[PDB]
Amino acid sequence: MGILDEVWKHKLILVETPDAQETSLALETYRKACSNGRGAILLSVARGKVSEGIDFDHQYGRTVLMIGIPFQYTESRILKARLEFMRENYRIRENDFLSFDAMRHAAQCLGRVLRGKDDYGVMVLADRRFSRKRSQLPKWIAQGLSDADLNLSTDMAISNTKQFLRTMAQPTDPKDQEGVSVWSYEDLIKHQNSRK
Amino acid sequence: SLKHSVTQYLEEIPQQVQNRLYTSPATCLAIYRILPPLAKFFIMAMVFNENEVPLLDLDKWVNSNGKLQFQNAIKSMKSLHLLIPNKSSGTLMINLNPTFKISLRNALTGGEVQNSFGVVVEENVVSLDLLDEYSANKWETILHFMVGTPLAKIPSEKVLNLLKHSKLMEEVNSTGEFKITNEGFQFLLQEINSQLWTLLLQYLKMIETMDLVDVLHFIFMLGALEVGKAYKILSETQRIMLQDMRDYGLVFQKHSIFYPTKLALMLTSDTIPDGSLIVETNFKIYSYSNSPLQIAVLSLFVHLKARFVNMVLGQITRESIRRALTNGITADQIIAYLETHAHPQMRRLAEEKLEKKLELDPNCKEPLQVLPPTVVDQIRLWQLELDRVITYEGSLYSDFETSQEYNLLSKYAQDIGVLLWKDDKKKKFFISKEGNSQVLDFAKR
Amino acid sequence: ASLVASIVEARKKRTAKKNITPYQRGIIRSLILTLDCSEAMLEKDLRPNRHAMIIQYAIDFVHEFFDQNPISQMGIIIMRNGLAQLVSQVSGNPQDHIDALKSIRKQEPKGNPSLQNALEMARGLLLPVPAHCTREVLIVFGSLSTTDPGDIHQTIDSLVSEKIRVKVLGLSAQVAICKELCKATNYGDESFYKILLDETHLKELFNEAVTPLPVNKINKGFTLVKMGFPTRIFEDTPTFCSCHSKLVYGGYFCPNCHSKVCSLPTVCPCCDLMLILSTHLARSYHHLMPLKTFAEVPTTEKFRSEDCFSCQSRFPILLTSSRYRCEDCKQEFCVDCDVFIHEILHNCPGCESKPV
Amino acid sequence: ESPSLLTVIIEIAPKLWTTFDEEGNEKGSIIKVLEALIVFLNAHLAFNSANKVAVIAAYSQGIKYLYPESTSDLKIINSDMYRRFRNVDETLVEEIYKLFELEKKQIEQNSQRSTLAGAMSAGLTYVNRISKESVSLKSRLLVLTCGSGSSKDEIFQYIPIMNCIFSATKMKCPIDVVKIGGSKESTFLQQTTDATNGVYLHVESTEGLIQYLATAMFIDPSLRPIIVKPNHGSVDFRTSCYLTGRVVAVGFICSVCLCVLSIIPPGNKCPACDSQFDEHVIAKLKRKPVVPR
Amino acid sequence: ETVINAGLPPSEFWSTRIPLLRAFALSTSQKVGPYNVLSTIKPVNKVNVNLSREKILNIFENYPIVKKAYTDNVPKNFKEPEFWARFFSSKLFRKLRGEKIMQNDRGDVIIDRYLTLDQEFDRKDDDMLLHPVKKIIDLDGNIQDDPVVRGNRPDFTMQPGVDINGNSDGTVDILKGMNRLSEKMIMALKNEYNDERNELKIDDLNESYKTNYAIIHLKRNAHEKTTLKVSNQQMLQQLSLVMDNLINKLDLNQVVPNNEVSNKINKRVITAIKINAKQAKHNLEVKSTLPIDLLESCRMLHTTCCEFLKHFYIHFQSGEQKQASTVKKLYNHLKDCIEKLNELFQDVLNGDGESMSNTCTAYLKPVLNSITLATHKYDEYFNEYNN
Ligand SMILES: [Zn+2]
Ligand SMILES: [Zn+2]
Ligand SMILES: [Zn+2]
Ligand SMILES: [Zn+2]
Ligand SMILES: [Zn+2]
Repeated sequence: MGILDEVWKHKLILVETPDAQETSLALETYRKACSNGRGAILLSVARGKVSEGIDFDHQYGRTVLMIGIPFQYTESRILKARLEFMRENYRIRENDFLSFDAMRHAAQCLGRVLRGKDDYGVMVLADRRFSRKRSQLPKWIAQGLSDADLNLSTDMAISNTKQFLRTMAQPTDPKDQEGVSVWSYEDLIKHQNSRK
Repeated sequence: SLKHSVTQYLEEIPQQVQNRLYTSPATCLAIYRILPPLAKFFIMAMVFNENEVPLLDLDKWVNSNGKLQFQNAIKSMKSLHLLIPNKSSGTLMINLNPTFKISLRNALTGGEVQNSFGVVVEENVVSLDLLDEYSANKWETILHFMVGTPLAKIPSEKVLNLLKHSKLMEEVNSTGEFKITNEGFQFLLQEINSQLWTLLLQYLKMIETMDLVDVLHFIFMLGALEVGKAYKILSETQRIMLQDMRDYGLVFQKHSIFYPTKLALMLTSDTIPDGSLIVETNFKIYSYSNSPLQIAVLSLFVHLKARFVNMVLGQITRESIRRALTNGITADQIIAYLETHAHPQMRRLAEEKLEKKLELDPNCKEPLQVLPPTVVDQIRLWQLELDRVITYEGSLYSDFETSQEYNLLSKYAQDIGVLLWKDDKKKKFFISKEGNSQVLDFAKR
Repeated sequence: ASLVASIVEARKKRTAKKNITPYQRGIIRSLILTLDCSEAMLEKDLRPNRHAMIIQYAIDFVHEFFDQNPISQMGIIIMRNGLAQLVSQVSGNPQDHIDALKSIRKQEPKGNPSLQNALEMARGLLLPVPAHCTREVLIVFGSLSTTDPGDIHQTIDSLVSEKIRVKVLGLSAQVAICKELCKATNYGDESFYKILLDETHLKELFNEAVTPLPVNKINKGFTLVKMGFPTRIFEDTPTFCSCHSKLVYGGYFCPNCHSKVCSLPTVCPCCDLMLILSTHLARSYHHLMPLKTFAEVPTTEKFRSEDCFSCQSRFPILLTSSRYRCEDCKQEFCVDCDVFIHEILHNCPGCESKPV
Repeated sequence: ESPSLLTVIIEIAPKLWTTFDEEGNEKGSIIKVLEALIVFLNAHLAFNSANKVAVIAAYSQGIKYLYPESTSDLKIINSDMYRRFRNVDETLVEEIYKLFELEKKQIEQNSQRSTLAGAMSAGLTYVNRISKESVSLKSRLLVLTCGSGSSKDEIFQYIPIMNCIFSATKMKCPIDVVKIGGSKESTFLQQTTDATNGVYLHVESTEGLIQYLATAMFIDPSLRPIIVKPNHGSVDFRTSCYLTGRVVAVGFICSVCLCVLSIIPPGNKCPACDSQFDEHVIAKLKRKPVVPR
Repeated sequence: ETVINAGLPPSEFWSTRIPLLRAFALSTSQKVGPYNVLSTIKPVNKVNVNLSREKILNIFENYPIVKKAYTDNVPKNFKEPEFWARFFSSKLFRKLRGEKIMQNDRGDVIIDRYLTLDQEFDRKDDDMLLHPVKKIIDLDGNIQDDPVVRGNRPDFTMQPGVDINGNSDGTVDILKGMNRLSEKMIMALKNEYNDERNELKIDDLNESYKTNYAIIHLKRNAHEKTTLKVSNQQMLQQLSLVMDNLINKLDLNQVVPNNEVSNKINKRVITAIKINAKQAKHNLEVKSTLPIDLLESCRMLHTTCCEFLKHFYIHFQSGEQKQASTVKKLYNHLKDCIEKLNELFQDVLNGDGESMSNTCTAYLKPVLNSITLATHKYDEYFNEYNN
């Protein structure tokens, strides 16, 4: 279709590959591209090698695009046997487990973008099925999900992302985090006094 | 035109009368201000020194770039005879009028003034409560009479006589009513300062035989006085004149002490908006004004339908437009009133419209039209409708024995500009009634 | 409460202005103004477009920069088609830079930006600069990506070795290289990378850069600069100028070689000696002896006078005292004068009025 | 054309004026200037009816605004004068009487530094208020200073006065200077007039002062570009050294503090900001011109 | 004028114009960064494309194979337009563009010969990029952490796609091709022209950066400019006299002069006005009275004379005696310049009969004074040094 050609203009495209060595080289190139400032976009698999330990803190991860719920292959004998065993033994519904299995992987990738409280990024989940999965997400992610973002469009979502990126760029007021999100030794002692 | 109009009236006065007019320092102080800044600078420079400076020295002061302003300042200054040019010893010497010099010196140095500015009784009155309403109501009553709207109280015969005797507000007994003229609309279109000068200027000219200098000695002295204070009662002519001025809302009298009003100070020198209005394509007017004066003038050419406290809304109709045009109001004046009383939204949109027009085609700078062109075209087209038929009064000449005679008589009428139409083949032509007598007399000779 | 709301906001605004100390500043400056003209600058976020507004603000910045820094020099660079384009040599003539920017206003921007190319050109242009000058680089970046032929990291290290300082003004979001460039080049300081939040905010950022930047304690270089004060002379006949070789009515005469010049301040074309007037140095004096900020007087105490000392404006009666006093001289002032005395003037009238 | 504000600064101090009379033969010459000033101010009010007048007096112990009088009466002029002229003249003289009375009471106080700089700075603020308040008004500064009294040190007057020059140039406010005393030229005051399209005048004799003011100090801001100023003095835009007190054409200024230095300071260190110069770098300046061997 | 006729050395002329030389060199000495070149090309029956010299060079840099087939066939077999017409129609262009090659496509016979060579090039390129990776992002060790992992094979959705015959569909190859292309671009940037610990640490938890700016306090004290005392009792007498004079009466009418000093004041004021007015009238180059031909010659002499003065002062103030010979040569040139200036005046004097001689001298008076002053300074310093 030629969609990649447009992407090539703005960022370099790095693709995960089954070979471990080649994928490692892609990460090095992806990190190198992000460092200098050339820009790079990495396409990976939610259940792949990148998502099981590789971190994208700060500049490496600024926007995460979860393309669909990472559902397993339903028509698999191994999964079907496991699903039946849980339902009979632990009384867990097959649909409930399937949703939990997919969310646990979608959330996994979302948490590989923030390291400290000075990091920022946008987590977009592109599927109509995520709208009802807010309760299944991690608490620290759910709390940050506004009620108005449950169902968004491409045009509307882009504008919100642009506003968020611009706002976070502004210098943070130190007083806004002196003793509410970051504690010094004196602040810690005060908390130990009020609590006791 | 304010300074020129007042200056022009004084220029036409004979030099003999002008010298007597400068005796009072108060009059000169006002006359000094009206002059151009360059003229004032030179006059004040030479007033304190009893010497004569050649014109060449004065020229040296002016820079080459400002050379043009020097011609206007000297011409205007010399026209009033304030500066007396004396030529002697082969040089065009320059000197100041002795009466003007002494009078100017006295005011600035605190010399004897002979109570030119009046006296103070230390018995003040409330200005806004009494002075403002009295002159405003008196000035509003005449304005309501001027605009033609019915009013319970009508002005006295004095100003009424002045109004009719001027081009202002032509009147006819057979009609039994008074209506504004072309100059009247301009007068109503002038600022308060000029609206006062026009009546005052007419008063100066209309009066016959009371001395002309005494009337100017009071008007200029009137500006010197300050609103909200008493002045004990002065020339004999200034007594009846003071009462006459009382009818124009310039000076307020309790019944022994007279008080100048806000209009008195306006004479000496100058000093969302009320009157701003919105006009739409559908010929509707929405005036964001709360004042009887604005509504009355709008009603002249607007079929106003309703009004609110903050704004007045109406509709422009053929009947209303025809009524106004019948009174002598020109379309150019109407648009000028609309343009100068345009709402900021129209101005802002016009600027945006100009920006869009310039942005698309910046090569040509299109004119800035605050209101839609269709209104301009329709109003102008309606004006053409009234001017659709043209008729002249006169006589038709025919039955010419020889072609030379026809050309001779026809050519003569053309020379004196009394020929309206001619036809060579028919040997016929028509001349205006004004030139009928001249053509007939020429024919006999 | 509405009136109090404005008052408390003024106090919060005054909070930052409280901390003022005479930091050492480099009056002599050499600025390399870099503007980004790429495909990313064709967006309509700034009306009419980013390129038009940036150029317009650039002209204003040039006027302001030379007004308050008469003894400084500036250069203009532009990024176009992935290449760095030079549009004005480093010079002390404000008119030359303004004329160049006006011509640039016509050409449409296109291509991609190249920071490494722009920085490399700036490094070369700043090589022939005296050690006593402060080398500064103002970069206007609008693109979120950079295409460069070489390694940007090496250039950044070279910039640090050359004691160059870089200020970057973004348009859309933060760029990793810009933060690193503004951090490593400014001794780790993170306040030199600024992103505008709206159209109005951009004006303040450009105006802020006018003031000389403070110098680092470790980067301390002290030296004596040789300069001259020419005497203006009026001639009855035009004479050739030593700078442009054109007929002019008159010019300032250099005291070192008597060669005449057209306009000041400029380096003498003959003896290469910087020629200035006493006024030129006087302007930068306020940066050396900044006027201490006035502290608002609490309403609890009793005020001295009902009218301002310097403007004789009656203090409104109205909750919060509308008076500000100067600690040095203890003279109350109205709100209007304090802004005027700290932005237009730079001397407290009360302190001067006090005899000793 | 448009109204203009005239802000006259009067540097009347007991010490300054007293020395002027002894050297001259005009006893009480301050009255002559004061009475002449009254006429000059009246002339300004007579130019137009929309122009205001401001008077600021610089006395020994500080500055005072003679007009307009603070919100916080003797007969010196006949009450038959024009109200506006009288309203300003009477108030001005009334403030003058109070000012002298206060100064006479505090005569014993020891004053060493002139307050001319402070008065100008206050005047600039007042001009901004009047212009800012009313809106499309011009402004002008006129300093009537008696330079006969020898000043202590103008060095500290450079920074304030020079700062006022730039502010005046920013808001297009010409500054006029009139000097009455022995010294023909005031280097710092002259720069104020030249740098802001102003006029500098010096008159040795107080008699006939109105003629100078009316003809030379009456150029309103409206017609400045079309009128050639009568200023005759020529300035050099030079500054005095920091440790020798002599005009320098070519010299050295410390980069850190921009302190002019005619010669290399002793000890190879700045004598003002205590900045140590590199021995190698300074040696370059000390190097003599190259001559063939 | 300064090098051909005057004879100034070329090296000296360029000494003061180093920035000019550098500015021009950098214009043509900079190159754009790497980018995906083949993706930009769009074929847009009849299909037309618009190539450019810049595009041609960029293609070679990113794809050495294209250059290899270009250098060996351009002059030999067919012209460049035919070569690129075949290249785009060939399957090689599709393969290099990271697009799945279609067996149905005919391609070009000549270009197809290099398809096998590209496979060798890719293998060579793979080694050019292969290198040890940091353990932090070493995905190889993650799968080799437990080399005896035995488990159910992943479903076909977690494995590369295959066709009915079981072989790869080839779409994975383009992913590697695109992946290799990105790696090459980054590596090309890093041309000839501890860390892990720092990355893992949380910067936000560290102490906030503290500014280390310097502070200067400047003392204000200097001597006054260098080229009857009244006591308090005397002062107190004046205040009493003025107070008595003010309180008693103040006459504004005395301000008027006696008419004997007014004329003197006016004459003095006018005298300054005449001087000021004369300057004002003559306060794009101003109009000149000299003929056009003479004007250019005067400017040429002024310009060349100024250039010598600039060079003379540079060497005179250089501070190193090694340039003594150059100063002597320049001093002789300056002496010749004075003679040339005198010769021009004599030539103008006789040719124009003194009419333009006065005007000519005035135009070059300031430079003549500067030139003679420079020689006088050189002579005065030279004489003192000699003895
Ligand atoms: Zn020139
Ligand atoms: Zn020189
Ligand atoms: Zn104030
Ligand atoms: Zn203070
Ligand atoms: Zn220093």
